[PDB]
Amino acid sequence: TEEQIAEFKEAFSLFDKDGDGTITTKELGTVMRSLGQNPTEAELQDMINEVDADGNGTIDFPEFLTMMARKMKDTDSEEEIREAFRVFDKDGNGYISAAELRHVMTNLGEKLTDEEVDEMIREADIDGDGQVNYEEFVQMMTA
Amino acid sequence: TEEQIAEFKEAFSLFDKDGDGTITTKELGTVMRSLGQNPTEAELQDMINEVDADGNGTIDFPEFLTMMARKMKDTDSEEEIREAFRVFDKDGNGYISAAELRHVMTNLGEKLTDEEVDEMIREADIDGDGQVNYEEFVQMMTA
Amino acid sequence: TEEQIAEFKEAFSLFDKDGDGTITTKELGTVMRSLGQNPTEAELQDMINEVDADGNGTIDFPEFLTMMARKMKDTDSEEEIREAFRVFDKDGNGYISAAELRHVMTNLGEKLTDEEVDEMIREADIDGDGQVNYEEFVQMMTA
Amino acid sequence: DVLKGEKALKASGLVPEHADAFKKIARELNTYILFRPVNKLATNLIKSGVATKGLNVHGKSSDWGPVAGYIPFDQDLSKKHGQQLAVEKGNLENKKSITEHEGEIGKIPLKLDHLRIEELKENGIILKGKKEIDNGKKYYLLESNNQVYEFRISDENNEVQYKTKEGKITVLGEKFNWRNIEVMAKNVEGVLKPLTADYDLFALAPSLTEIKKQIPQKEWDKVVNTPNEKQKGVTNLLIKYGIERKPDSTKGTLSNWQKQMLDRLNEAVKYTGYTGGDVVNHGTEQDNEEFPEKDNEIFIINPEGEFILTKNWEMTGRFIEKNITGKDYLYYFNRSYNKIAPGNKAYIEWTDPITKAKINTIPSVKKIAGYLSDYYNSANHIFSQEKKRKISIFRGIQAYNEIENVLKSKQIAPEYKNYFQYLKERITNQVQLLLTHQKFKLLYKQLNFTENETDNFEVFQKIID
Amino acid sequence: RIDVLKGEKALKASGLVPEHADAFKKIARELNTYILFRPVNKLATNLIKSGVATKGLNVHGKSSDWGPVAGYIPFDQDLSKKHGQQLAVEKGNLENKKSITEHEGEIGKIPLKLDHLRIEELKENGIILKGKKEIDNGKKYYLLESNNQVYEFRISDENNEVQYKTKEGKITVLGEKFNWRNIEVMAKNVEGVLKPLTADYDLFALAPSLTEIKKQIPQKEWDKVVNTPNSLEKQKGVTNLLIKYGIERKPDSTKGTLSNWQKQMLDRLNEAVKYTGYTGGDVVNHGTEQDNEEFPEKDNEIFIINPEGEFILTKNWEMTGRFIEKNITGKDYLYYFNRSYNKIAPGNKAYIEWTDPITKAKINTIPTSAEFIKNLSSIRRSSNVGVYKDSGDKDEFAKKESVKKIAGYLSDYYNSANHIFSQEKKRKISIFRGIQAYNEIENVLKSKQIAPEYKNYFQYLKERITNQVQLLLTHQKFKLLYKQLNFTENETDNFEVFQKIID
Amino acid sequence: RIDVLKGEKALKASGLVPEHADAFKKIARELNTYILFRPVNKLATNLIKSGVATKGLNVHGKSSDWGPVAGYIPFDQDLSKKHGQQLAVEKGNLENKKSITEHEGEIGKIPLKLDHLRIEELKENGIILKGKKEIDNGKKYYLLESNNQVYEFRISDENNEVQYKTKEGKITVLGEKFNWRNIEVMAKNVEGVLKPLTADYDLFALAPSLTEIKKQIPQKEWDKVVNTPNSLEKQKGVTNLLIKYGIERKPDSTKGTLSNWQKQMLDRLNEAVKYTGYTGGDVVNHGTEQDNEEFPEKDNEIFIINPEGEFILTKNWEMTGRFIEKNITGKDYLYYFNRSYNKIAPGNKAYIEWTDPITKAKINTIPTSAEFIKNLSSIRRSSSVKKIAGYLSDYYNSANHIFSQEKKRKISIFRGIQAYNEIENVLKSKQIAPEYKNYFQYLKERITNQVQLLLTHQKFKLLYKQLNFTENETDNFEVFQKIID
Ligand SMILES: Nc1ncnc2c1ncn2[C@@H]1O[C@H](COP(=O)(O)OP(=O)(O)OP(=O)(O)O)C[C@H]1O
Ligand SMILES: Nc1ncnc2c1ncn2[C@@H]1O[C@H](COP(=O)(O)OP(=O)(O)OP(=O)(O)O)C[C@H]1O
Ligand SMILES: Nc1ncnc2c1ncn2[C@@H]1O[C@H](COP(=O)(O)OP(=O)(O)OP(=O)(O)O)C[C@H]1O
Ligand SMILES: [Ca+2]
Ligand SMILES: [Ca+2]
Ligand SMILES: [Ca+2]
Ligand SMILES: [Ca+2]
Ligand SMILES: [Ca+2]
Ligand SMILES: [Ca+2]
Ligand SMILES: [Yb+3]
Ligand SMILES: [Yb+3]
Ligand SMILES: [Yb+3]
Repeated sequence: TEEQIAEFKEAFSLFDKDGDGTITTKELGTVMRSLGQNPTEAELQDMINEVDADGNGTIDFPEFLTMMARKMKDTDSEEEIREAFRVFDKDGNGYISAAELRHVMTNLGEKLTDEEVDEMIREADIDGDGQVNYEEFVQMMTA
Repeated sequence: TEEQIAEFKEAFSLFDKDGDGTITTKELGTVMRSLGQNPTEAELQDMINEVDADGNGTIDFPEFLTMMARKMKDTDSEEEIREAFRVFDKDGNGYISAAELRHVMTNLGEKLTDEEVDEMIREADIDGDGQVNYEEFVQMMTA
Repeated sequence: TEEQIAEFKEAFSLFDKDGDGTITTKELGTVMRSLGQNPTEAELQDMINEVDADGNGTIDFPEFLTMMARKMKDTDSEEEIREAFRVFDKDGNGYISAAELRHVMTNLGEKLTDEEVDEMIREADIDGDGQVNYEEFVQMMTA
Repeated sequence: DVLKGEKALKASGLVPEHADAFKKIARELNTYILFRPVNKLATNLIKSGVATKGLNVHGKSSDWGPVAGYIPFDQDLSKKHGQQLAVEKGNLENKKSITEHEGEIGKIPLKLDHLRIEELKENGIILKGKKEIDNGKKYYLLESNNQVYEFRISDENNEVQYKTKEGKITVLGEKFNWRNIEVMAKNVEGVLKPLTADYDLFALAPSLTEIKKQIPQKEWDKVVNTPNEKQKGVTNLLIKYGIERKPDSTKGTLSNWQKQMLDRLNEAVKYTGYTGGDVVNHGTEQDNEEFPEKDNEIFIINPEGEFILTKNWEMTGRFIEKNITGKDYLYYFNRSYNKIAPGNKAYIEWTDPITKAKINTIPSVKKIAGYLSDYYNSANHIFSQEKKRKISIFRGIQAYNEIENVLKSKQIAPEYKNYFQYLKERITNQVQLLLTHQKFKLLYKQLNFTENETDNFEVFQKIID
Repeated sequence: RIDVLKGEKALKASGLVPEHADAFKKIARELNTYILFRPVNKLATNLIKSGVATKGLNVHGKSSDWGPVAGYIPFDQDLSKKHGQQLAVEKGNLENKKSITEHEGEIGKIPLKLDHLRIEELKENGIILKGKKEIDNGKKYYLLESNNQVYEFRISDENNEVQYKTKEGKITVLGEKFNWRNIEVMAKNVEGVLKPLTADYDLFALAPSLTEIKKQIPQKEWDKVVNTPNSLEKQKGVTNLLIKYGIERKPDSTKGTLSNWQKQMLDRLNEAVKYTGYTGGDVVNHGTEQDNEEFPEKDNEIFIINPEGEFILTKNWEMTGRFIEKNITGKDYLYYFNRSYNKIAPGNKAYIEWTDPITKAKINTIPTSAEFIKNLSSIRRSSNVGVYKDSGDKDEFAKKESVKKIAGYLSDYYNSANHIFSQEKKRKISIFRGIQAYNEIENVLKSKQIAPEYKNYFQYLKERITNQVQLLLTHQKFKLLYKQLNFTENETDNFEVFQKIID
Repeated sequence: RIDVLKGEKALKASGLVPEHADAFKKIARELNTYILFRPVNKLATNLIKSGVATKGLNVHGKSSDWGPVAGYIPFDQDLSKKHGQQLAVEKGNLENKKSITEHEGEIGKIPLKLDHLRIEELKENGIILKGKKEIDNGKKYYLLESNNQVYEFRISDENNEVQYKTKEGKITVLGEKFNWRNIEVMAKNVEGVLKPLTADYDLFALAPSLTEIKKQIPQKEWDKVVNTPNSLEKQKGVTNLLIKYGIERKPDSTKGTLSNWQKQMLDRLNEAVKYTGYTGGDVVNHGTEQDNEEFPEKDNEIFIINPEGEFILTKNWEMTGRFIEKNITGKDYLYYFNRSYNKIAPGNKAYIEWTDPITKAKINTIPTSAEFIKNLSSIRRSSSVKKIAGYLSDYYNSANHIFSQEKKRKISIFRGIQAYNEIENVLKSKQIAPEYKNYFQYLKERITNQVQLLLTHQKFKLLYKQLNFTENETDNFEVFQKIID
């Protein structure tokens, strides 16, 4: 969609003491990081070295907007994930509970102990409220 | 954009002794004064020196377009001008009178002498018809 | 067009076991002609060194489009010819017979003998049915 | 032949108290206040304090049935009942308001209170009566002279529902048993309040005297205090704090001055007891260049606190020229007029002077080059007023046959020719007024053009004498 | 016998002015050409006869066939013959609006005036009835009644301007209601004065005799073509001329898209009615309907004037086609039907069918290396696109048995080099050449049905193939003579088998 | 408890052929999975039973539910149920037009042949009635009556071919007006001959039990996942297995968008009917409605066949929503609702609402980073502190898996107020597009509810005054800890 790019654009307007929008590879991460993406610090090298080897190290927009056109082709499971989250949350309260996690695991053939699922839920819980919400479930699933 | 460009592909041909639409800086100020503009000799090279890092003397259409590009910016405020003219013309005859301009003036807090008014009209007046029409009135702000 | 341009790029991948879609000038004619054309060994060498001069002499899609976007501008006559065929085919069976040819010929002023007429038919006849079908009529009129 | 007093009001839809409160503003600010029609069935709702829809809700209000006065979610219950495509376009707009403005705008079930039913009984809109009993609940069928929809209203909570009479199918291929009439509502402190029709300003006519006030006294003197190029001052000065408009965020395209005028109008209604908040949310129709609305009646409040109602477009135009555009007041009309509006493709005609009197001109082997198309030469400010109309007439006749008598050159089609031929006719009068001011086929023979202008320039200059 | 109207009867249904029709019999007879007209707004005939200007392509507004404005092009298209149709009326008004703006000065709108006579013609035609006297704000009008149920009408006594308004309680398709307002009509700028427009004579088609287009060819190039050796050059040379001066047509600035002889036939027709008195200008403003590929028009009744000067009028599309097939496309006359026929017109998305002899025989016709590789292109639109090689998921394979050999064996069927042989030789070599591309496909249907029904396309080629193969064979003395051939060996071991089987 | 139909009574409302539904029961039981069908043209059921072929996606023409063509897909879309709707009919004809062209040879059109038997069925169905004879051009024709006043139908006696024409006066929706012409029906090619088409059973949904999904997962990928030291990498790899073998859908060339287990389902279903004697090929030709994202259909009566082989038929969209919730969605069964729901469908611009649990909690949870931006982009349709987009990116920091709930809460409550501050100041560029004022003003509430929730979980305007205005320092986080204690 055109919004997709409209979003990535919002990233620049945020942190860009350049004006025209030509942030380098020193803040490239400061973009995708606060914009749902966790690519390896390594892939940031070869990529910003192939499509960006003009000898200036200035990432205008296409060098970004275009380079971006890749990840959202396989891991764009953003939809499926949101779909799966609804599967766990049986009661439909917006959060995935230890209990719910149990049922899904149980029914899939993996029997767990009320101690484990709580280990699993706690490990997935980021804000420490004992339950996993979509955001956290994304974090857990994306990262 | 069309109307936003067709305004050049309709005049960049009546004045050009070259069967390829490629003129020179010679008539550069000739076409412009035919398109509504009225730049001074001074204002010709001073502008074709920056954007035109070539300076070959022979300018075609592609260069002509890119030229008047950002030229019609604030100078394209003709709209408000036209609506301004309709404010003067009280009887909507298509021309502004002395009693009119005077009236408009004597209403904006600037009491003009029954003498100064007739002076103004004649200033922008070109036909001497004791009136000013849009075609003329516009000249007042085009300069 | 979405189809016209989707055929050349389509037949391109019919004999190019190299992946990089780099057909050879030898298999070129077998392509540029395996489709609606029958150019001479000349163009195969006349334009193979013009738009194609990267050393080896391989050909890719963008280059093929360049070539096809050339002598495929006047070949639009396909329409007219088709309509023409319909003219000769009086009985409208889809084939031009040795007796309808005499009509179109004589009526156009060119009076011919059974010997002559029957010869033209056979000339254009390719499968030996004894008449000329559209396909036949097309080649004989273009190739 | 307009309407005035309480009569013009009874047709304006505007709420009297508010209407009344507007006089004060009309006089004080000494400017004309013109409104478009305001849904009549929504006039009482506004009085009861119901909220009015801003530009975030394009939905069509309704003027029939229970939903009367509100913005139905189901547009086929709006003023556009029927009109298959009308209904749809509206619906899509509701959906957009509901989605693109989540939290801001929404839809709630329709609850006609006790008073409202009474009102609609007077307007003969609906008639409450026969009790009903279905899923163990008490409902009263709301009667309406409609043949497509059958309504009813809950007694437990006063909610209104609606279906479709016996096998009676609706416009958009639909049919359905007792549903629920949803209405466009805005978010007010967490709670959703149903919306009604706002007061749309057709235009605002401010006295130039007021437009001056708008101007900063210091900045005006900068060019007004005898700098004498002075006209250009008062104009480019009048343009800003008078003409120039600019797109807003909630009000469409509006002018600074207008925003103020706006607030006054809203504030004015408050003093009346209107809780709903604002009742004038956007710019004037005159700035609605996207989807122009040609309304037959325009409620007008003159600076004298009077009420005037137009009966037809042609009539509104006269009033606007007779009292506004031609009475020292600042006015301008929707730039889309006399053109095909880009949005709804509306061609709304309006008398435009620059055309009314459109009998003038403007944009080896030497004929294409030279002074043969510069009639308008700024260097004419020095040439005596007499030589003006003298050299003028020439400049005109100069173009009489610039490269014009190329008519029968060969086959030159219908406009070009009929135009150069028309253009000719124009120059004719344009030059006529000159001669006629103080003096063509009166004696065009004395005008023989074969030699260069620099030649006859002398001959002609004496011909008129 | 084809149940078509003749003489007077067909003329009356034609809509053309009787005099104009007769005046055309001349051109038909003289230039030995069939003239075909599309219906003409019957309420316009008398306006045309009276010399009312006709509309050209710069005015697409539809004409009215009812009410006081019958025969004219009403600005408010709801008064057009498209009345009621919410969408049509819309496309109508918007079209009328562009005409007033885009071609400003050339096309405008004026108030409708019904003179004393017209009002009479309308009463007889039973269109409107001159009602009673009404006085409104000083002016005096007479009501004009019509069985319409959405509009009320009236005419001024002072200037004869007709007005209309919505009836009480009624609404307009555009959802409007309004009081008395002049009815505006589309006018053209004739000598500075705006004159109302009416319906033109839109030609459905023109079939000139072949001998007639002959005169279109300069007696020189016809020479430089006839006086030559190779008959394959003589016949091919003649054909190409035919196309040049008869078949080819190009888009004009105003006439739309007509040919040259057509532009002449026009000039002719217009001039012919000029003789009769028509003071309105041209009556035929643009090319034939066969060149209206974007917005084709399927008219039930087509008026026809044959070269014998007779009047005909088909009753339905099917009948037109038959008439054209028996008296024109089957009797030495230049003719070509609209190219959008049998296709989906780009503009109006119309799908107008028409008998194409070619197709009728595409059954028993072997495809072309092109009429193949191209079908394998669109059949690729109903599937994604990436790598033709390795069409599946398994990377253990990346080819198909007899892949491209099919196309090759196809063009090998259509080899011009066959002229050096005899019929019998061609037949045999072709029949075999047919079974060649057949087998290569037969095999491709024996590996994996990869794509859903690309197999539907190949079960099709084989369908045609067989027909052709059988065709050529039925000229001497398939599956039966196919099991006698083996294609597991090689080309240099099979051919040496078929050569005998035939005999 | 919800007022819904069941058994025989629900079947008769499904439009499905009895034997076919009876066959579907076995399948639903056999694979403990709810099978939900959308409505089926009732006037097509016999056609189907009869053995008439059904239509795939290559034929978007709507089926007729009236007149002599009732049940078939008329070429002239005005004779279809979409009668009257000038646009639906236009789009219908356009689709029918493309079907004939774009699929030349595979899809065609043919004259309607109403044989002796269909007449009776139509009579009993109260659709048409054979009337007074009438000869024409030496041919026999019996007028077929109908409650339609726009058209009039007739049928031959030699080929039982039906023909129609406009009734004098009346004008076709498209504005046409003609006389006696044949009624053409969409058809497909079968071994060379063109055979008429009727409606196809359209699945509204396929909700299999998680236990049924497992079987989809290869007994290896699952074992690899299950057996993993890390707890998170496991959980994730577990969901992916669910997505990949359960949720994930793909676009097929002729069956629309559907998953692989759904494809199997279709085959099973069609195999089921073919066994009961049906001979028109497949009766189920494409994925479920929950994937018809472009042109969603909100039907009031969904026919359901639960794993027990029972028949149920919801009465209204809300009831359908309840049933899915209390019997499918919150009961160990894989299910996903159309992605276009709660939004404006791209194609038909439909707005079909559905209860999404994730939104219920949107109110209390605070937005992530991408949710902040994806709301500055989509919000920049009706129209410099990136610290907020960062702070939120800190609140949801996947590095907190070492800390404890006691801890997490602490730092989350902080990281949160950090944003509730960097957002409170933004509300201080005097103003800025007031349409942004509410976003934050709403986001603030979204952060309030979140923190004030993490507090009642342990110990908001109060604890805020414990401000750490401090320009740049972690000392802020220090005085913070001190407040709770
Ligand atoms: N100043 C303006 N700038 C831009 N668009 C404007 C302006 N004034 C009006 N419009 C356009 O005209 C539309 C008509 O206004 P709207 O508020 O929808 O109608 P309304 O007058 O309340 O009518 P209903 O009573 O709801 O039928 C809204 C907007 O698209
Ligand atoms: N030869 C042609 N080339 C291109 N377009 C053509 C040609 N003939 C017809 N058309 C197209 O068909 C359109 C139909 O003609 P038009 O003048 O609008 O109708 P008409 O025959 O006057 O019908 P009304 O009586 O006005 O309904 C006009 C033009 O867009
Ligand atoms: N799984 C799917 N993937 C893509 N599109 C789908 C899917 N399911 C349905 N659709 C869309 O919905 C459309 C409605 O199906 P269609 O076959 O036309 O209707 P139907 O259910 O047979 O109704 P009628 O009986 O013809 O009224 C067809 C297709 O564009
Ligand atoms: Ca939960
Ligand atoms: Ca949590
Ligand atoms: Ca004046
Ligand atoms: Ca003047
Ligand atoms: Ca023949
Ligand atoms: Ca042959
Ligand atoms: Yb409004
Ligand atoms: Yb025409
Ligand atoms: Yb279907």
